[PDB]
Amino acid sequence: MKNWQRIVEAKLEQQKHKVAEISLENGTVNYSKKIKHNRNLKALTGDEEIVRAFLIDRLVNELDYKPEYLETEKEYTIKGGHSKINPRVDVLVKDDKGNPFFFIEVKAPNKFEEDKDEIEGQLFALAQAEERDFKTKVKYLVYYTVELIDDEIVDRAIIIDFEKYPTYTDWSNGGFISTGTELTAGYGEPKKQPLIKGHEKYDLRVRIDREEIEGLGRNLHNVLWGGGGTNDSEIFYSLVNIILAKIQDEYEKEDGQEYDFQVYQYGDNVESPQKLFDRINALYKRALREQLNVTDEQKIAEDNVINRNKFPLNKLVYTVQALESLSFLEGRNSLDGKDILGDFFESIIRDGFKQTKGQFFTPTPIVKFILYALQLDKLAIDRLNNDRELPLIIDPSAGSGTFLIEAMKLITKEVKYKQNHKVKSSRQITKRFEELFMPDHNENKWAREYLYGCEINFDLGTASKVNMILHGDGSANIFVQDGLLPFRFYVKETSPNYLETASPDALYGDKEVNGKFDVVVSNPPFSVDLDTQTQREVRNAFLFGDKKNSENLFIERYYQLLKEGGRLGVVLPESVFDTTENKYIRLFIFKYFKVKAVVSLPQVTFEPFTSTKTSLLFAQKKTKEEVEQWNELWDKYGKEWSLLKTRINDYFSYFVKGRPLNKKWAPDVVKDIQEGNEDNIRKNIFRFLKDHIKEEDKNLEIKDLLIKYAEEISSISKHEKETDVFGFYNAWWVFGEVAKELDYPIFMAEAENVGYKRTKKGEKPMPNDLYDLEYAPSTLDCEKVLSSFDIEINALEASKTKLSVEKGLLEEKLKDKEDKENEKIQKRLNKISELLETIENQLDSIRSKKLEVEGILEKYYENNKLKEEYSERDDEELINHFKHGVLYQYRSEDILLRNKTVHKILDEIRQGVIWD
Amino acid sequence: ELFMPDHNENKWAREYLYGCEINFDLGTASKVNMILHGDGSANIFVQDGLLPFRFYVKETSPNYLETASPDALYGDKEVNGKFDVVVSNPPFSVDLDTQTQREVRNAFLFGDKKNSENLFIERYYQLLKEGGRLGVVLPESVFDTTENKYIRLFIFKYFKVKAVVSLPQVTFEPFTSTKTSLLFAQKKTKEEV
Amino acid sequence: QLNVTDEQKIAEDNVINRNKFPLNKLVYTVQALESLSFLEGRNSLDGKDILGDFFESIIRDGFKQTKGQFFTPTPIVKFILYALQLDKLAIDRLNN
Amino acid sequence: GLIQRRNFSTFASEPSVRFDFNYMKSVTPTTEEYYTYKSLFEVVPSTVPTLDESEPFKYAEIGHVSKNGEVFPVTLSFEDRDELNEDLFKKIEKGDIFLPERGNILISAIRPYLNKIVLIKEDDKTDIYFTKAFIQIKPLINSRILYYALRTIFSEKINAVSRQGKGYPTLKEDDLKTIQFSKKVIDNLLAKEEELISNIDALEKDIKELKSIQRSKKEIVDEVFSSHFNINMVELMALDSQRRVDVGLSSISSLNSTIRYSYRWNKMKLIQKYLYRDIDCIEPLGKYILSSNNGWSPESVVGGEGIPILGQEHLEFDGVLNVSPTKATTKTKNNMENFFIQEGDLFISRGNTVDLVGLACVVETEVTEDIIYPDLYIRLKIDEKVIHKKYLALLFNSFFGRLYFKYVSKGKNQTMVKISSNELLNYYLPIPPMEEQLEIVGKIEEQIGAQNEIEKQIEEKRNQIRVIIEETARS
DNA sequence: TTATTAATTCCATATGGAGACTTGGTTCCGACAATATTCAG
DNA sequence: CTGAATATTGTCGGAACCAAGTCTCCATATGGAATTAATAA
Ligand SMILES: Nc1ncnc2c1ncn2[C@@H]1O[C@H](CSCC[C@H](N)C(=O)O)[C@@H](O)[C@H]1O
Repeated sequence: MKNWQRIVEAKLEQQKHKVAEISLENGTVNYSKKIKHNRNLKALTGDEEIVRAFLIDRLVNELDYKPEYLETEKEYTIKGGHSKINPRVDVLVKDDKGNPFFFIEVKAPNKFEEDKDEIEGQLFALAQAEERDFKTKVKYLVYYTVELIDDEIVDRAIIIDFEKYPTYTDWSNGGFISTGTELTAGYGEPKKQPLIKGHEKYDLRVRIDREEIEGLGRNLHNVLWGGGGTNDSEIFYSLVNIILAKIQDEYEKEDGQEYDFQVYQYGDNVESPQKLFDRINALYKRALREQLNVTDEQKIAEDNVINRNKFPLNKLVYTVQALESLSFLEGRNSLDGKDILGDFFESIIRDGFKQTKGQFFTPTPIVKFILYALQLDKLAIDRLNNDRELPLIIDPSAGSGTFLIEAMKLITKEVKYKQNHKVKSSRQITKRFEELFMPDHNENKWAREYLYGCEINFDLGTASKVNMILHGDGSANIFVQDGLLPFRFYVKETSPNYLETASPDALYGDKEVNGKFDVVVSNPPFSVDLDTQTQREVRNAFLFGDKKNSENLFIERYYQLLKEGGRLGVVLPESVFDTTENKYIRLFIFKYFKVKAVVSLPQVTFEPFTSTKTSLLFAQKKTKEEVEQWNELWDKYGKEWSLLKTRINDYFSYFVKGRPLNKKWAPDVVKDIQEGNEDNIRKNIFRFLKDHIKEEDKNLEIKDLLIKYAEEISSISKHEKETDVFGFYNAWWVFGEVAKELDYPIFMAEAENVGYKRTKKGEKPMPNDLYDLEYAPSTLDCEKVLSSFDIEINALEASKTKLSVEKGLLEEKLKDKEDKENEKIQKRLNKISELLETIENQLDSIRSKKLEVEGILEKYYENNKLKEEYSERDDEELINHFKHGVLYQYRSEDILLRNKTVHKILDEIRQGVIWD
Repeated sequence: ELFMPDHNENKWAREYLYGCEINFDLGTASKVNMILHGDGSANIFVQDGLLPFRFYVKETSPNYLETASPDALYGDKEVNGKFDVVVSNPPFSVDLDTQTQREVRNAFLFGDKKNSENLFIERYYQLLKEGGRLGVVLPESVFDTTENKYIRLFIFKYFKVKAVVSLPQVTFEPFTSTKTSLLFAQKKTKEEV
Repeated sequence: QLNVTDEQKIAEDNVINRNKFPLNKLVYTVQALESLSFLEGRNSLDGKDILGDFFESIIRDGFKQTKGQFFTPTPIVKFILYALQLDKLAIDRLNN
Repeated sequence: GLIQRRNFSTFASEPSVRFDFNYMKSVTPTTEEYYTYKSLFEVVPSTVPTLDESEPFKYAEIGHVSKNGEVFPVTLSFEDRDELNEDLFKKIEKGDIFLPERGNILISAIRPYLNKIVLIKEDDKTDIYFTKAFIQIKPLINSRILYYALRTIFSEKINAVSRQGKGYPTLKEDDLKTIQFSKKVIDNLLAKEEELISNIDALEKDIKELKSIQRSKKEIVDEVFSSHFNINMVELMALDSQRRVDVGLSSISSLNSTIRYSYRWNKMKLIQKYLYRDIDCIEPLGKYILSSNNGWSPESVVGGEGIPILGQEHLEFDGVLNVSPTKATTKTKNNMENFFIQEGDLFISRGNTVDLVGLACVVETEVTEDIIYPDLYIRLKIDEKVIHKKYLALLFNSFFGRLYFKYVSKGKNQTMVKISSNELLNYYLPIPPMEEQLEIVGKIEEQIGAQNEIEKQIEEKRNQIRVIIEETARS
């Protein structure tokens, strides 16, 4: 029972014209001349008449234009589907005069879902056929429907004239034009389109309900991609630029002022492609000034929305004119529930991006595991419940907004729906809650001030902004410029710019530190090479800028971005963890971060793209009161190391090499050589080799100890090479002492199967070690779901009653025919009976599964909820029923945040490490 | 007029060397190569290779790749019989463009099968002179398999096969490593067909 | 050299897109090819198509799979021309 | 996966302060009085030997060394330096060579888990140079004891210090110098010597004697099939090397039925004409075939929970299905029974290399469980009165079926050349009487059974050779 | 006087894929110590 | 005349890895089935 259906039926039994009160027939009432039927039946015919009767009423009630008698024409021929179809071009309005002159196609709000080739099915394509068979002058074509829009129930129709495009192929090349929006009385309407004036009349058609997303997605892919010579990605980027231009057009325009995202059919002639390109490029070249935050006039003027020779103009016209009739800003309504253009874009991304190897994405399971392992939902709830504020998640590597969109959906689904119980209404907290979450049509409005990102790639930055806007948000916070630049470069032309401030830090190289964000989720590039000039321009803001390991620079940027006490989650490769060369970066991490978790991801996460092993790293940036302690310890155990080095060098020089005694060595060195004092020298030689000595060496002679441990004394007697941060001390000795004094437990785990196995031929489910799904949803409306079962019950019972109807019809025909037709009647009756046993073997199983489902709800779900002993969903019996049967339709694609026991890596991470 | 000025000796290239490419970047790279090797980047058409011959518009006097008339013993379809040394490496099983699919049902004998590597053989037949030479690289599936019988029959009717040599799989080692073979055939005169 | 007669396309076209292609990367690219002699240096590098090999090395095999972007190696091409007796054919056409 | 918990101080174990999971899976507080590298062995720096040119030296990479510590060197000589082995000489000239001093041990640095440790024995002659990818150690203790203690024991502590780093899991001399060998494990082995060397020497010489008579599973089939039919195997391998066939236009449709004129078909014709010059017992196979049912290949996960599925690696030159399933599905097709292997079925491989396509095998193994055969298997229920399926499979695995299917396998991708039912129906193979077919089957069944028994004794000896070491160490 | 096609569905099946995943270990660039250098106080 | 620092001379250390060997699911006809059908006594 659809939304429009109830109101339209109510007006069918409350007609102001009295034409639809008599059911199953209208031959005895006025305005019911439709040449009966030609194939089968003249009775109730579905949704068609349901809205066409109200259309007739509106024609007679308010449109008037004299009553006449509504004398229409006859039915033409269409070869649609099985057998030729003889339609009466839906409903007709007097055909104006004797010949066909006016064509109307009544559709339904739910009928926009199943079929989209009927926009012109009884329109233009067959309009020429009518003009070629009966020699008529059809001019006006209506795609009529009225959904629910207040008392006025305004028609959200697509009304077109038949004077602009001689054929329907050229009309489709004209991108589904519309020369009318609302039906006009007195036989009026403008000849050309009424354009897209954004106040009234056409508006912007902001009610995207369902499945027209899929219709457009199939239409765009089958036309734009096409074939020829291209490489998918640039076509995708061109489409992204077109969408960006449409978004800019919606931003800049005000009341009236039409819209530049049109075709401008002057009179009857279609636009020349050149002028349309100029208009769209002016839209795009001004989008960069306002959205992409670019200031170079030369760059912003020497470019274009499409590359022309790699993007034909006909495709441009088709795209620019088909993409309208739906707002890319507020159009998301999904009938009731919003968030409908996002799924459109990920449908576009999935079908045509061609990930290849250079531009791949972190898989969604990995992103969700990173977000949950940081307890992002808990942090957001605590920040909102105490500071009346939300975290400041950033992504210096960004990409397609993969780490940002997931965080967006996470916060919205965890603070509003799933865990709003944790939020306690305390007036000002409630004020913020309604300020940022409650408006459902703008639910993703909080993240206009919190989400940030930096993508170096121009096309990737634009695509990320488009993804960000389609879900609905201020994508202006994503910078399409580099992520390793001083904070002054990130200039946002509106709102507070948290990524703009900078200040030198005392105990960090006297270099700039933002220190404003809380969570930094990112996947740094595996091997970035930079370049000469770029490297020279950046080796002043980072301690290790001289070293050509620019991949490690991101961790330093992560420290520069995180505030004291922030959380860091990354996908760093194994080279950070194992390779000897990257020793300095580990010391930097240990100095400025409290390492709190590390997960060794398997070698299959990025399997189709790259086989490089990666290990997730989690850390919490240390406060200054602990960095000062680290610095004090690093000197207390540095001076001792230097003194020990001097003493051991003197001992090796004298005892082993036999060098002559020099009084200038040291007052403690030349104080016991004459007196022997082996134990005092023994303590020094043991302490210098803090982890090399063995108990068996406690008895060897002094000369033998320095000889046995030679080739290793020198190794532990070297400074940290080119590094002014660690000082002129062997870090390994000093770090070994500091870690002994400053010791804390650290989580450690590995995963052998993430859950997916992607390949060049798709992907396939695999066992998951990171997390566990929910399957059985937390809250399921028992009345709604049982109503769905009852709907399927009575849908099948309708077929049962129909079959009983033929059984009753044929049970009287046995006596009517003696032998010849009697044999055929008996055979038909026998196969009808066989269908009856088939349908009853369906029905008994249907009833049994209704009973078992009702048992499942009573024994598990209690009342529209889930019992506390099953909330953990650890029972195998509860899970598998949703995995099979019809319950699989509902399910729940949410990660199970179990905190009672441990069964997956994510479970003990949330129950183990404590973030302070 | 052709081989004497040492400075610019590749003058015949503009008027005796043609070529077609569908990717604009590839076309520009090819033209850059031509001007690197002594100019000749005037006949490099950046259009599709299986389009009607009237579409290959060029800004000069000689445009040999424009003449097209129906042929008697070909099903009354366009034949540009002027070229002699037709050589190419067809893309193997590439998807034809939707716009071009309108013009493949006609002007092609076996134009009802979306098979790219076999359509270019027919296009070659539409291009060689009555006596021209054809050296082409084809996948081993053309010379084998049962679904390609018509093409092999088509080749034996109009063409006169002279040689075939099977290249090793080490040819395209880093890229695809597919078994291919070189085919050397000469078109038969109308008095032979 | 490309004989572009239109004065409007030249006024709007560009060597590189300064937004797609960073200008420091252009600096590096120019630096890498400063000393190189593409002209008059092709004689030494006989049988080496620089632009095609660059395409093969840069473009991923994923993009070169949907379209038949597989370039015939130079040794084969020199065999095809010499097997067709293209030299003798050209000589005969010039003579007669 | 594993869930452990370590402290900050444990990061000080190595001067490289690594904190990867694999390294610290082994890191734990120790109570044993561990030995170190100083007491046991000594790393010998590698040097470039001055190779002579007249004498043909022998070189060996990592790939030439086997898992069980055997070397299969390549005999190179500067006198004949062709382009095929030019890469090896390039490595030699660059300086990736060293001559191991006698008694040392050479541990491979790349991928330690393969346990590719080789010992240069103190005895014997013809020393062989090695690639610098190995690591030299000079065992101060008895060399054989350390060798066996490193292969069998300590195979996980060596694997616990390998560094992957965006690529190859490799070792370093420092990694070996960091190892923490135990005392009781090594002192028990060292003290209980003079018999733990004699027993192992006797077992190793027994294994060597067993290997001395080993033959491949293809030569045996070739030998007997060459014994019958009087086939000159030397001449067949010479005619197969010809790369020039000049057929006419008329001889393209002879028995073609689909007009195939590729070079492979025309060389198939020549080879098949040569093979049957003196044999007159040939009839087309298409007469004696009743069905050609294919298999089913659903999406399968390695070691999954569901019905098992065979693979193309389970067909051997013997002619018996290996019945060692690895992949498992959980998908159904409503017709599961028709795609289950049964005893006596004849399966031919469909889709493999040019040399491994067409391998056939009879199940000959009573297994009550159901195992799916993939769509790369063609099952060939045939007339069990003239063919004697085992004979057909072992003929197909022989050179009489390894040359036809090497030149009839259609396919654009030469890596997955495939055979269709038409090739099976149009294959002219020699059919001797039923009594004559049985004689061959008995021969290449008894010989291969003896060979397999040889393959089993060597494995048992190589297992007890480490069981002895384990029981000696832990005692 | 019906029931033979020969088209129009429709199945499980045969065929083939400018393939593609698995396993093991290889080249080569970039440091880099140590050649040398290197001019000078 | 005692340098150490730049010509470089040959050696380690890693790698958005990558050749060698050889084992694979799946889109797509397809035709023999079904179906409608027209033969014609
Ligand atoms: N400063 C920088 N240097 C190099 N790449 C950067 C960069 N800043 C952002 N990036 C981008 O970071 C990306 C790394 S892959 C992006 C992470 C992950 N695939 C995701 O989508 O979330 C590259 O595509 C690159 O364009």
